[PDB]
Amino acid sequence: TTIVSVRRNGHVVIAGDGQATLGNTVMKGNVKKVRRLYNDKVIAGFAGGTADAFTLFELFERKLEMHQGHLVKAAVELAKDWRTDRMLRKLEALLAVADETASLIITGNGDVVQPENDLIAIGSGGPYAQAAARALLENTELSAREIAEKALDIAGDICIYTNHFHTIEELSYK
Amino acid sequence: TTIVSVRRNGHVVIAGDGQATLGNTVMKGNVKKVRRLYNDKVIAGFAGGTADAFTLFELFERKLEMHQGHLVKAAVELAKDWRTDRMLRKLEALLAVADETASLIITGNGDVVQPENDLIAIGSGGPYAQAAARALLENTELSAREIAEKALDIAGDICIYTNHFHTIEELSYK
Amino acid sequence: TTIVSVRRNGHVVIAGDGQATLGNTVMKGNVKKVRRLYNDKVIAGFAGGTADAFTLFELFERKLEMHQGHLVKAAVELAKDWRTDRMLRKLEALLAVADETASLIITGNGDVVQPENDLIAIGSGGPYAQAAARALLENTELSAREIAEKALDIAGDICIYTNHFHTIEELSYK
Amino acid sequence: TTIVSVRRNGHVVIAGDGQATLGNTVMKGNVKKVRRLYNDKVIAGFAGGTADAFTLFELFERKLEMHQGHLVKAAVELAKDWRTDRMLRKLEALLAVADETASLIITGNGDVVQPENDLIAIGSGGPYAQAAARALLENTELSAREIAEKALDIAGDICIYTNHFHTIEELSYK
Amino acid sequence: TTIVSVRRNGHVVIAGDGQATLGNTVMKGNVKKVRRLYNDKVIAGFAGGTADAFTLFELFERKLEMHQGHLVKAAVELAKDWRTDRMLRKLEALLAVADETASLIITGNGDVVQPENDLIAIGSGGPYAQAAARALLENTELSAREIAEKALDIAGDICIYTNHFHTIEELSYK
Amino acid sequence: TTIVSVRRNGHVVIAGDGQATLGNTVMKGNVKKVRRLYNDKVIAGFAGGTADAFTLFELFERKLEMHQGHLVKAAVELAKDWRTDRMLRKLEALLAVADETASLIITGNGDVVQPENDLIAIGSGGPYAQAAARALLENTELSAREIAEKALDIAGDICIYTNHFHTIEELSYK
Amino acid sequence: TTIVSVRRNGHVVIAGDGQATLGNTVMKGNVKKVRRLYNDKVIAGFAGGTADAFTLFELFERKLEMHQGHLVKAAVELAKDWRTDRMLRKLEALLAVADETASLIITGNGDVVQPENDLIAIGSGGPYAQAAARALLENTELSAREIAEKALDIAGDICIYTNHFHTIEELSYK
Amino acid sequence: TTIVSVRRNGHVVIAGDGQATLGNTVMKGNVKKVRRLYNDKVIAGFAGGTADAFTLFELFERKLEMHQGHLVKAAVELAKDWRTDRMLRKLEALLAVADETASLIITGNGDVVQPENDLIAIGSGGPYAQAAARALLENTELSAREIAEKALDIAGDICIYTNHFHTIEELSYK
Amino acid sequence: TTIVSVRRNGHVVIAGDGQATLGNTVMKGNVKKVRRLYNDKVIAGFAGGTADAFTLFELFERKLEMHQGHLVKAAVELAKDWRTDRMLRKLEALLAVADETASLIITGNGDVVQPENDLIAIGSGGPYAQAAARALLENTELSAREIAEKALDIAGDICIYTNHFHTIEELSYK
Amino acid sequence: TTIVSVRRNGHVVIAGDGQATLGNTVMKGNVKKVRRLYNDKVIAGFAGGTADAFTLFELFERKLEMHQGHLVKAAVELAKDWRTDRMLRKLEALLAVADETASLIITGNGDVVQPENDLIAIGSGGPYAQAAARALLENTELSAREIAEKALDIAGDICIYTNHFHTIEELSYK
Amino acid sequence: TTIVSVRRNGHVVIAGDGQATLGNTVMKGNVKKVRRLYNDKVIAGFAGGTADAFTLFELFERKLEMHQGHLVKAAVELAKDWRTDRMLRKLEALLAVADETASLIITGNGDVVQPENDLIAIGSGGPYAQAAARALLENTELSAREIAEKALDIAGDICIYTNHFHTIEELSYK
Repeated sequence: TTIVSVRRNGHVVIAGDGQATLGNTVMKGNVKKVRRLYNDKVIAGFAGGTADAFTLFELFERKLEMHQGHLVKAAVELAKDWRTDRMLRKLEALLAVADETASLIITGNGDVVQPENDLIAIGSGGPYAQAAARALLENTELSAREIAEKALDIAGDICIYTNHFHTIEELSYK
Repeated sequence: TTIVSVRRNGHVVIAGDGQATLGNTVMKGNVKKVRRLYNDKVIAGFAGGTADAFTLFELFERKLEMHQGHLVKAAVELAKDWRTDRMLRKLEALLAVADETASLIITGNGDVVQPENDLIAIGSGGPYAQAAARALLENTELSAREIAEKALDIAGDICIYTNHFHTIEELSYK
Repeated sequence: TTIVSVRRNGHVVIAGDGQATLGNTVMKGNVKKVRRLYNDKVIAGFAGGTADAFTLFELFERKLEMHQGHLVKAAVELAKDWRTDRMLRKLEALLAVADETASLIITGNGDVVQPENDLIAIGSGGPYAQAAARALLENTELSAREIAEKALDIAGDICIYTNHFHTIEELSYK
Repeated sequence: TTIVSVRRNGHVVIAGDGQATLGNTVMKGNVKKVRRLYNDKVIAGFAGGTADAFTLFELFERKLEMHQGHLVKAAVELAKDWRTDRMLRKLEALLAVADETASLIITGNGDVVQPENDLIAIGSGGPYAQAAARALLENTELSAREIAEKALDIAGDICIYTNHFHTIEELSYK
Repeated sequence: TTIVSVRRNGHVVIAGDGQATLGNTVMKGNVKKVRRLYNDKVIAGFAGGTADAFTLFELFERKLEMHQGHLVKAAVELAKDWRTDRMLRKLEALLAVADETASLIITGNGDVVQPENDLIAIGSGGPYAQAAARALLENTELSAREIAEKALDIAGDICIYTNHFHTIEELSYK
Repeated sequence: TTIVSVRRNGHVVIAGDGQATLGNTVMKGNVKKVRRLYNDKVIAGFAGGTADAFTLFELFERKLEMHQGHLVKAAVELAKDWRTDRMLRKLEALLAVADETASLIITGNGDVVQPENDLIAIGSGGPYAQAAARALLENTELSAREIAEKALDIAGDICIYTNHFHTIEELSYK
Repeated sequence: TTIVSVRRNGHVVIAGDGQATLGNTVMKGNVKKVRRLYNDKVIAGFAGGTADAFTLFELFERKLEMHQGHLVKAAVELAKDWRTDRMLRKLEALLAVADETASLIITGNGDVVQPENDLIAIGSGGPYAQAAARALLENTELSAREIAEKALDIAGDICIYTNHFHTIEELSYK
Repeated sequence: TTIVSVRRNGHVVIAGDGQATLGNTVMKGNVKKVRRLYNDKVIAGFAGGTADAFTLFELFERKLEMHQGHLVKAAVELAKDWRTDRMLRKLEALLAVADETASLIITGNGDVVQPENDLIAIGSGGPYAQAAARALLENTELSAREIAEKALDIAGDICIYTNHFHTIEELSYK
Repeated sequence: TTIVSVRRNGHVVIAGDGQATLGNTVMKGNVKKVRRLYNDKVIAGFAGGTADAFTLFELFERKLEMHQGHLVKAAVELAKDWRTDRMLRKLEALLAVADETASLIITGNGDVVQPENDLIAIGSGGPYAQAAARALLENTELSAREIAEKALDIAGDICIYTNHFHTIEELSYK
Repeated sequence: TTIVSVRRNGHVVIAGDGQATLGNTVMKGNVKKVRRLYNDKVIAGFAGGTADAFTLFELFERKLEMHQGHLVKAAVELAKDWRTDRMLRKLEALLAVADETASLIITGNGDVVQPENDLIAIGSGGPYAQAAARALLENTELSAREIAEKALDIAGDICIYTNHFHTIEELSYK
Repeated sequence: TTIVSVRRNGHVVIAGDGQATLGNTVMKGNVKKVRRLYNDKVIAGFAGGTADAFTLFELFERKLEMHQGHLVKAAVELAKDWRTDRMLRKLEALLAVADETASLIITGNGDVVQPENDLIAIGSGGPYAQAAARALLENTELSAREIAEKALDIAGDICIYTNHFHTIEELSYK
C-alpha cells in the first residue's frame, strides 16, 4: 500500500491505493485506505489493518473532541495511548492525518512526524511516491491533488504491493 | 512471472506476462518471455533469466537438429545436459516448450513434464493461471489463445509478480 | 482447505472441502466446513478449529438477534468482540458468512471484508478457487452453485491441503 | 508415543505404547498412556505430559458431570476451556477419548475431531498405526482389540518414538 | 542519529542532527533532537520517539520541581520511574541532559551516566562524534560549541544515519 | 549508490553519485561512477568494484572494436563472456552503458536490458531516481541532463546509500 | 585492528595497532601490522592474516617491478589477481598501501580506493580513527605522524579490538 | 567486566574493572563496579546494569536488616525474590557479595554459590581472573588485595571486555 | 551433573556429583547435590538452582507433614503446586527423592515418575549412569551404594558436565 | 546405531545393532554393521553408509596388503587418504576396526583413536554402550563377547537409534 | 584441550592434557598431545587430528633437514605449504613447536607466531593456562616445567574440554 499527502495553495490531499496482499497474492484490490474524520474537517489515510485503523481513527476523533480540533495535540495524545495501552499496543497501523493546520504521520512507536513540506509518503510504496511527489512539487505548478494522484500512480507502477485503485480526500481552506 | 500454454483444435499457444521483479519493486514491465525456435516450428516460454533462457533455448534448437525435430527426445537431451554440465548446472530457468506434437516443461532438475492436457502453467502465477485455464477448457468452447489470454490476465490479477503485458506465440497444424 | 462463496441470480452459495491436515498427513477427510445459522436465513463457511467455529458462529447468531438480521452490523460486532475479548482473542479462524443481503469475510483481526463481487475464496486453496470462479463467472452462464462446485474441485485438484469432499449451503431469494 | 482407538461390533478400544523420550534417549519404557474415567464408562489415551493429562482428564470427568455423560458436549466444553483459560492454555497434550456413543480427538487448539470410522491414531506413530488399522479393518474380521494391538505393534516397529509396551482399555456395549 | 554534548570554559552544549530513518530511506531530515527544559536553565538532546521524548522531558521538569534544579537527583528519579512504571517501561529513548552543574545520560534501563569529561556522544553516530570531540578537546583551544559542531559534522560525514541539520542549545555560567 | 540515465531530444546522459559505503559508515564520498568509453562516443555508469569496473569497461571497448560501435552487439558479447569466463564470473557489477543509438543495462547474469524509455535507474537508490525521473519526464519540458540531475538529488535525499556528489557524461547527436 | 594513514607536507605515514583477537580474548598484543616494501619506497599496513598479508605484499612488490613503481597500476593488477586467482580469492585481508605518489586501499573485492585526502582508516577501529584524524587535520598544524598516532590511540580507546601497541612507517619526499 | 574476590588472613577483597561495552565499542571506562553496603560491613561487586545492581543491592541491605547481618540467609531471600517477583525477574545482573563470614555469588536464577576458597571470578573475564588468582593463592604468600589486583589486571589483559580501571573494597576482621 | 538412585536389599541410595558449569568452564566443583529431608527419614538429590532446591525441598517436607510420610502423595502435591503456583512455575529443577517406600522423580512439569526399578539417573550424565547402573545391577551382587558410586564415577568419566566429587545419602530399612 | 568392541583374554569382539533410521522412522532393522576383512584376520564395524563403508573397508584391506597386516600403519594411511582424496572426503562413516594387535577408531577427520582398554563405543548409542561395557569389565569376569552383547543391548534400550538385532565378529589369539 | 609452553632459565617445556571430546562426552582421556622431533632437539605439542598431526610434524622434520635446525625458517616453510598444497589445506590443527632457539605457533592459516615471552597457550583451555602461567611467571621463581604443569592443571580445572592427564617434553640448553 502507498499513501501520499500533498499540500499546496490552501489545498491538502490524502491519496492511497487499494491493494491488500496476502503472501504473494492479491486478496482485495479496492480497499478504501483513506477517509474522513471529525465532521469532515480532518482527512486521513492508513497503512495496515482496516479494523485496526477504524479503532485508532475513532480514538483520534475522540482526542480531537478533547482538544478542540487541535490536530497536533490530539495527535500526540494518540501516539501516547497507542504505545502505553495494553490493547492499543497490539494494534498495527501507520496513520497519515491532515487538516488545514498541518499534516502528520502517527506511528505505534509513539511518534508524530511532520515531514518537510507536509509531504507524506508511507507504505511499502511510500519512497517511490515521495520521490515523484518531490520532483513534481519543485518543477511544476500542479495542484496538490494532481501530484498526489500522479505520484501514487508512479508508486503503483514500481511497488509490487500497490495498485492503481485510488481513494482521495481533499480539504480546501485556501 | 506466469507462463501458460493451452492446446485446442490443432492450435497450441504459449502466453507469458512481462514483469521482472527486483525485491519488492518492478524493474521492467515488458520483458519478452515467449519466443520462437527452430524455423518457427517450435514455441517456447521461460521463467527466470533472459540470457539464461537464451542459452538454454539455443542449445535446445541444437539438440533439435540432432533429433530431426523430435520434441521429446531433444527435450530430454537438454534436461540431461542441463543437470550434468558444470556450466549449465548453474543456469536457472523454467522452460515451457511446444510444437504440433506435444507440449512440455523442462526443469534444471533433469525433468521433462507433460501435464494432463498439454496444459502448462509455470511461474509464481502458474497455479492461478492453471486454475482459470482449467475452468475455461472444461466449460466453454473458447480457443487456445482465448484461454491462455484470459487465464494469464486472471493470474496477473492475483499474482503480485505477474503483470498484464503479454507475448503470445501460436502454432496452427489443425 | 478451501471455502468458496458465489452469488449469481438470487442464489448465493458457500462450498468447502473436508480435509483436515496435520503435518504431511490427512487426519480427517470429511470435516463439515459449511453450516447454516440464524434460523437458516444465513449461510456460512469456516476455516479453522471446529470448536473455535462453534463459539464464533454462536456469538454471531447472538449478534444477529441484536441487529435483526442486519448481516453487516452483527458481522462488525462479532469482529469487534473477537479482537477485544481476552478469551476471543486466542480463537483463530476465518469465517465466510453470507445471506441474500450480502456475502463477507470476518478475520480475527477484526476485519469484515466484502470482496469485489461477493466472491469469497479463503483457505490455502483460496486463490486457486478464486481464479477458477472468476473464469467461470465471466465466461459462462453457469449457476452460482455450479461455479462454487467446479471451482472447489479445481481447488482440490491443485491444493495439497484441499480434497474433494464438499459441503454446500445454498440460498434463494431473488 | 502412538495411541490407537478402534471400534467394531459394540466393542471400542484405546491402546497406547509406553515410551517417554528425552532428546534421543528413552527415559521410561512403561508409561501408562491409557486410562479410565467417569465410573469406567469412558476410555481415554493421551500423548504428552502425564500430569498435563491428569489435569485435563480430571476436568473432563467434571464437564461430564455437567452434561450427563454426553461425551461430545463435555468434549467441546473442554476444547473450549483448554484454549481460553490462561492456565490450561499452557498445558500440552493430545486427548483421545471414547465411550459407547462415539470416539474423538481433543486438541489444545479448541478442536474436537471424530475421524472416519471412529478410528483414531495420534502420536508420532499415529499415521503408521492408522495405516495398519485401516488395512486390517477393511480386510479381516478381527476384533477392535486385535486391530488396535496389531496396529500399535506395527507403529511400534516403524516409529522410533513408540515401543512395544501396551496399555489397553476396552468398552463393551455390544 | 548523533547527539554530542561538550563542556569547556563555563559553556556546555548539546548538538544533534536531524535525520529520521526508516529502513534504508530518509523519512525526515529536520527532526528537532535538542530542546530546552526547566525554564531554560537546563538543556537536553534525545534519540528516539518524538512523543516518547515529550513524555520523558515533561516528567523530568516535573522531577526537577521536586528537587529544586538538582540535576542529578531528578535525573535519578526519572531513571527510577522509567524502569518501574508499567507505562514508562515501554517508552524507548536516550536522553542526554545537562546544565551548569553537570552533564549526563539517562537510559531506559534506569542508568544515569556521567561520562569522563561531560563528553556525551549518543546515537549510531555517537562514537564517531566522540572520537572527533576527544581529538579537538585535547589538541585545540576551540570552544565547547565549535567542538560539538565540528564533531557532529564529522559524525554526519561517516554515519549513514546522521545528517548535517543541526540543533544546538548552549549554556553559559562560569 | 544511484545511477540514472535519461535520453530526451538528441541528448542522453548518465549520472551517478559518489558514496562508497561499508557497513554503516562512509568509506569514500567522491567515487567516480560515470566514465566515457570508445573514443568518447560512448558513455557509461557502473555500480560496483572500481577495478571490477576497469576490467569490464575495457573488455567492452574491446568488443566495440569487434562490432564497429554497434552498441547492442558488443553489449551482448560482454554479457556473454561475463557469465562464461571462469575469471569474469567472479566479477560483480552493474553497467549502465549508452550512446546515440540506445541506452542499456548489463548484469553479470548475462542480461542486456533496455528499459521502457532508455530510462535507467540502477543502484540501491535506483527506484527513487526512477520515480522522480519518470515524474519529470512526463510532466515537464526539462532537458535529459536536468532530469538525471534533479532525479539523482532526490535519490540521494532518500537513499541512505546515495549522496550528492555527481558525475555526468552527456552526449549530443540529434 | 585499526590502521591509519595520514599525508601532510611531503610526509605520509601508516600506523596500526597490534591486537590479535580470538573470539573474546586477546591472543597477541604486539602484532606488527605495518611494514616496508619495494626497497623501502613503499609503506603498507594490513588488517587480517599476517601470512595472508605476507603473500599479498610479496605479489605487490612483484607487480611493482612490472610497472616501474607505478603505485596505482601495480595496485590494480593486484586487485585484479586477488579476485580472479583461485588461490588468492581465498585470502582475506585489507591492504592500505602508500608512497610519495598517493595512498590507497586494496580489497579482495577487486577494489582500489583512494579516500578524500589520502586519509585511510581501515579495521574495526577505522571510523573512530578516521573521525579523530579528520578533526585533527582540519584544526591543527600537526604532522602526519602526530595525527596518525593520536588518531590511532583514540581508536584504541574506543575500539574493543584495537590496543595501544603501535608500528609506524613514514615516508619523506617533502 | 571482570569481578574478583579473594579472601586471605582475615582480609577479604572485591575488585572489578570499569569497562562498559556497547557492541564493539567502549562506552565508559570508569564504571564503579564495586561498592559498600550495610554500614560498610559488607562488600559487593556486580556484573551488568548499574541501576539494576543499585536495586538489587538496596533490597539486599534490606534483607540483611531482616536477618541480623546473616549474609547467607539474606543472600537466599534475595535469590528467592529475584526469581519470583515479576519486576525483579526482569533485572539482569551477577552479584558477588562478601563479609567476614563468607563470600558468595548471587544469580537471577535463584542461585547462591560459594566457590571453593571464597574465590569468586565472575564476568566475561571471570575465568582468566580465577586462573591467575588460583596460581597466586597456591604459590605465593601475597595478600588478598595483591592477588585480586594482579589477577584482575591479567584478566584485563586477556579479556576484550575488561579494562584496567579498578575499584577495590576491602574488609579486615583478621 | 548426574544424580543416581539405586535400591537393592533394604538399602536405597542417592548419589550426585559436584560440578557447576557455566558456558564451557567450571564455576564450582563441590556443589552439594544430595541432601536429607523429613527428619532424615527421606533422602533426595536435585539438579538445578541451589536456592530453587531450598524452596522445593522445604515445601516437600511441608507436604510430608500433611500426608504423614506418604512419599508419593506429598510428591504429587508438590508436583501439583509446582506447575500451578505463579511463583513456583518459574522455579526450575529436577528432584529425585526417595525413602524405604519408594524412589521417584518430580519434574517442574508436574510429573511424579517411578522408573522401572527405582533406578533414577537424572542430569546430563543421567543415561551414562543408568547404563552402568543397569549393567551392575543385572550382573553383580554389589550393594545399592557401591552401584550408585561406580555408576556415578563412570558417568563423571564420560559426561563433560559431571565430575568426581560425590555426595551420598543412604537409607537402611529391610 | 551403536558399535561396541571389547577385548579380554586373547579374545576381541565387535558388535553392532542393525537399525537404519530415516528421519523419525525405521527404514531397516537388520543392517549388517560388522564384518570381516583381510582373510578374516581383521574384524570391523561401521557407523553410517553401507556402501560408504564397503569402499573404505576395501581400501583398508588394500592398505593392509601394503603394510603386511600392520593394523595401525595401514589404519593411518586410510585416515590419510580419507581426508585428502577429493572423493573419499565426501564419504561419511565411523570405522571401528580390530585384530589381535590392537583395536582402534578411524574418522574422516584423519584420526585414528585407540581408547583406554581397546574399548570402543561409537554411534549415537556409543556412550551408553561404553558406560555399561566399563561397568562390566571392571566388576565381572565376563568374556569380551558377553560384555559386547550385554553392553549393546543396554545401548539398544536407551538409544532411540539402536535396536536389538546384533552382528558379532570375534577373533581368538588367546 | 590445552597446550602450554614456557621457557625460563635455559629450560623450555611443552605440556598438554589428554582429553578427546566428541559432543558432550569423553572419547579418550589419554591422548598424547606432546611429542619430540628432529632427533629430539625439538619439542612440540599439537591440538587436532592425531593423523593430521603425524603428517604435519613429519613434514616439519623434513623442512628442518632443509634448513639445518633453523626452527623459524622450517616453521615458515611448513606454514607456507600448509596453506598452499591442495592436500595440506584440508588438514586442521594447531602446532606449538619449540627448541632452545625459540618457541612458536603454526596455524593452518600459514601463520608462524611468537607470543610475548615464548609463552604459548593454545586450545580451548588456552587462556586459562595463559592467565595462570603469566601469574606464576611474574610472581614466583618456579621453573619453566613447574609452571606449565601447575598452569595446565588450573586449565584442566576450569576447561570442560581439558583434563589432568599430562605429557611433558622438556629441553635444557643454557
